[PDB]
Amino acid sequence: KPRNQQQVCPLQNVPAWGYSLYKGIDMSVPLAYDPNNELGDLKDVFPSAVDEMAIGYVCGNPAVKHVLTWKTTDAIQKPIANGDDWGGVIPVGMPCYSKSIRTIKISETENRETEVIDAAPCEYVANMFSYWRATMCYRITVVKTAFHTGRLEIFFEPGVIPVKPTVNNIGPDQDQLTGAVAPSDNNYKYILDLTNDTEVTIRVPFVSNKMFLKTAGIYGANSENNWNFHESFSGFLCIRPVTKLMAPDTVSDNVSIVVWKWAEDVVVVEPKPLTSGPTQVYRPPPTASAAVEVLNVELQ
Amino acid sequence: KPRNQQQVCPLQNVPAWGYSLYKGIDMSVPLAYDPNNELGDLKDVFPSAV
Amino acid sequence: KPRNQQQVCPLQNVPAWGYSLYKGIDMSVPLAYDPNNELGDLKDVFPSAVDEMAIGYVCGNPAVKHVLTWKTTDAIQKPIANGDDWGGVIPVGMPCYSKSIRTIKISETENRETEVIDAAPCEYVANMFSYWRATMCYRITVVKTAFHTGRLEIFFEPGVIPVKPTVNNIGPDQDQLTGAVAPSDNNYKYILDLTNDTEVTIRVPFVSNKMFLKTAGIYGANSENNWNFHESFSGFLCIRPVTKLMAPDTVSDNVSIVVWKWAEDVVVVEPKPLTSGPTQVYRPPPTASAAVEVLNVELQ
Amino acid sequence: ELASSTSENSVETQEITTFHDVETPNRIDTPMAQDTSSARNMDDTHSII
Amino acid sequence: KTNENVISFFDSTDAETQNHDVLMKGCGEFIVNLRTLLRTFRTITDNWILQANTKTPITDLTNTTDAQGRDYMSYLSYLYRFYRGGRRYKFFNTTPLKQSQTCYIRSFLMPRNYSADEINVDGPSHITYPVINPVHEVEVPFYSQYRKIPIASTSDKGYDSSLMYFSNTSTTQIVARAGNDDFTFGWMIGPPQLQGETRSVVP
Amino acid sequence: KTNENVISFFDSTDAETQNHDVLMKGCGEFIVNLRTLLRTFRTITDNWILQANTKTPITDLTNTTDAQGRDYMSYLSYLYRFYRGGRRYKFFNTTPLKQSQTCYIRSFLMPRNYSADEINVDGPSHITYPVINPVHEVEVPFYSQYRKIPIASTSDKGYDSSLMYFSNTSTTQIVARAGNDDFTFGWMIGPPQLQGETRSVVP
Repeated sequence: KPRNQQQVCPLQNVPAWGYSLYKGIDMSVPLAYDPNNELGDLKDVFPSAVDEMAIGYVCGNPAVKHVLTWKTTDAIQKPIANGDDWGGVIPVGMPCYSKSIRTIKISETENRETEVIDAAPCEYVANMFSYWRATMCYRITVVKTAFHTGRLEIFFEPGVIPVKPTVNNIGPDQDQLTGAVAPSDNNYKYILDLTNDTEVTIRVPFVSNKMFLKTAGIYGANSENNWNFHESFSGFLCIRPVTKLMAPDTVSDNVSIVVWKWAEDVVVVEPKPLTSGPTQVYRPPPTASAAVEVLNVELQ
Repeated sequence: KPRNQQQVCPLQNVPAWGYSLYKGIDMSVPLAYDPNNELGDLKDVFPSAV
Repeated sequence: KPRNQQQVCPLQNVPAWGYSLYKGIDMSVPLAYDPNNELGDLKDVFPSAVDEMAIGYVCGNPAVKHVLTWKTTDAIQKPIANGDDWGGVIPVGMPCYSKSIRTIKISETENRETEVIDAAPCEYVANMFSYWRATMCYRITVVKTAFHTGRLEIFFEPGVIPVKPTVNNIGPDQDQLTGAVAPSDNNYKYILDLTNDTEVTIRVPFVSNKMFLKTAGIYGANSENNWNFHESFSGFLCIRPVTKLMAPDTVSDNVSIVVWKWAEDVVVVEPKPLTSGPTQVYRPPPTASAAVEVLNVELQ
Repeated sequence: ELASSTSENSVETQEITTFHDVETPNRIDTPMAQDTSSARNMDDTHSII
Repeated sequence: KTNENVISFFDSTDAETQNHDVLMKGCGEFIVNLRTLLRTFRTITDNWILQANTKTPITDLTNTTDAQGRDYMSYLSYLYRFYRGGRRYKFFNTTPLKQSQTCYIRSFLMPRNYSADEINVDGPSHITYPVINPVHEVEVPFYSQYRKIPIASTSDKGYDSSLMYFSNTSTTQIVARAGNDDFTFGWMIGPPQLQGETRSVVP
Repeated sequence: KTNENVISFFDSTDAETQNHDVLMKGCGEFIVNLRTLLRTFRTITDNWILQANTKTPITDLTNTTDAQGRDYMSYLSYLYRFYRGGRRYKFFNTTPLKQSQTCYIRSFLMPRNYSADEINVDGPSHITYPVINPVHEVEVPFYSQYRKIPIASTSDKGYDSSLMYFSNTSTTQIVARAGNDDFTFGWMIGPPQLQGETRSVVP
């Protein structure tokens, strides 16, 4: 009966406004019966008694990064060198540092190089964001017998990491990390004696004269591109024998050193990878000759 | 996180609805700084007391 | 289950309604994670303990405008003349008044003139608005020794400023400001004696038979266009020696007079420059021959 | 945010004995950031001599 | 033999306090639960070509993007074994419309891993017109015979719900997905290997 | 020698009172903080030409307009040394649309001073259709490794966030920007020289 008394409201046709957010109200039409369709609690759905998606716990999942070999031959004040990948010099960053290059044949005039990174649970998550910040924890184990005697040293050194860039990779400069050129007298350290202890968990708080650190890691790191690598760790842990490894001929002249990795008090920043390419999981081809799928950043 | 619970509202594209009226709310965009820009009383502006 | 009971609401497609305002609700989609993403306080972010963007403080930043030379030769009742730029006759306006013309060569048939204004912090801000209003403060300093003796006079005169327009600039008409033709007996003044005082801060409240004053200043001011210049100051301060400067041969026959500028109780009006051209910062070219960029007012 | 500078005058004599040394002039004219803030991270040990 | 200890370098300080302080100056938000990423929409394909009058179950696209690991739903799925809850999809039309046509979008239910030819076109349905609404947002309730469902097991077909797509004209749109406010993964496992840059070279 | 005094001409009267009285008869508003100008949007370019399918980081445009001093963000930046907080942009389409096309706008994140070729097209994203929404408003959160960032220092790249632009068709729009409700400058310095009219002459 009466006429309008309401004012003219301003508009804008912006469907899916801020659909990239985690909170808010979604406009998707539920193909159901009840407008308030909703499932109950996760109780009885999963066996886990702890939220299985909380960043803190995911990153808390331990994982082995190195399995070095300490020979009675190795000299003291020299980070265990050895292949595997790194070790004596652990990047101590949250992102991943180790990587292998899979080179396949395409013709007698070219090859296809694809980076394969063996990231741990924490390194796997740090790849979804741009910057990070947390306290890195590492549990160093020395698999051996009560007959082996030694004293391994583990010291931390903040700043750049002495490396020797490659045309397609980046490795440590062991030559620049000897007890002579790299005295660990003033560096925070710990000396694990094999006869008394067999393990030690070292927690390294966040320290990088920077609020956050990049998560680039070793991704696309080489001679020409190795800057993002440095700006993504803040330091490195060095494992140099203080006393040469002792071991009778009745046992083995070697001792495996297992090292686990995980983070605590973690805080990530931007919801987007810092890599130059979309997040992609490497899928081992049927044959060592089969080619892999490469994702681009082109849009139609 | 939750989905929409609001109904579909009817519309009509009628800009300047009843612009010939003296009372109501004008939709003109004020080319100013403060959204509530407004002058004071006519006191001191004019000599008339009425 | 039930049918609609809501009325038809009037509409208008007006995206970014009043985007030129400072207050309100922005419709920009935040490319983030949390819909309520927001940073904390400026504490620890900056060293300053005072809001570093409050107009009152920005304009309160002192700045030297003149550095006149007072010779024992100069005659009394004559505003120190001298180059520099102005001085004996300070426009006492908030906007800028001084300016230099950079003339470059383009060909033997034309030259390119570009106005360069050395605005102070307060004059720099007054350029963002159309009209202004405030109390101009000036601290006159007479660099000298305890051996120099004198008595400088500083009087204010409201109204137009005796000038001699140029084909491309505007200067003072010193001839029209001598103690004979310009008696400062009834003008508010102060007589600084060099033997007793060495400084004096003169505060000139806003007085211009106008609520606000233009901020045009000296911008594009010349023979044909000098009206906006007058309607943008309200007066001028004159510095004429009351007693000829005295100074033994054991010292210098000259004395530098430093003058600082800044405003207080400032109130600007319209959020747009009053100039005929977009606000542009002069950028000193590599060479005295290189050309500068000129911004127009044309739209596509 | 104003008075981004200082000026003349001062007192008679002075000390300001910063550790060793002294110096004696007529007090001093000097700025400081209006009430400066830490603005940075110093909570990871400090160490000493 | 045995023992074992723990040591923390430097002088402690609430690592939490510091963190929170940093996010208050360089972030503004605090991501804590990964499930929140199952709520945020992310593109899985910047172009999904389809023909006219072709009932296409998203599974044809899903099976591919679920293994790529581009979006969060796929990337995070590699850290768990089970999943549970509905899913949401948004189709942003990029197909040029002809006035001589009246393009409309239709999405129905269906059972998971079913061929369009072995199901009906009835039940709940949504429809939009790209000419006035380029975005076709829809959600797929969790209608399952089990409380949880492991990714790709046995020949368990038609155990839960799938999404079927349709259009009167040949289309091409950008698809983005995310789970509903009940979607979540379960039974955390070990992470697989990440991939890096590829450029090819001579020797 | 020394001393110094102060003097105020005329007969005082609350300069504030008078001012407020004037703004109540000739203004209506009272501008006090300059940061408020970092909230108001202002055009930096009345035309920004771009090609189709070309990821163009606003920095290519930003680097130019930041030195011009046309808008408030640029003009005011010359009075400070540091800046801190997110930024907002609005793109008003002026490109003629062809029904034979479906023009859409896409803007992503990226690190500051990064080449479109060294970053991915994932993470948060916004999209609009000029055919129904000519204005593409977006905000760039402050994701930085530092609490503050000085304008153009060293080779600090990818330390904070940048904005990446994209469009399926060649576009041309009017760009306007402003900081978010957290943007602000710091460490006031000395002002540079202003510029005047230029006309050229004969002698």
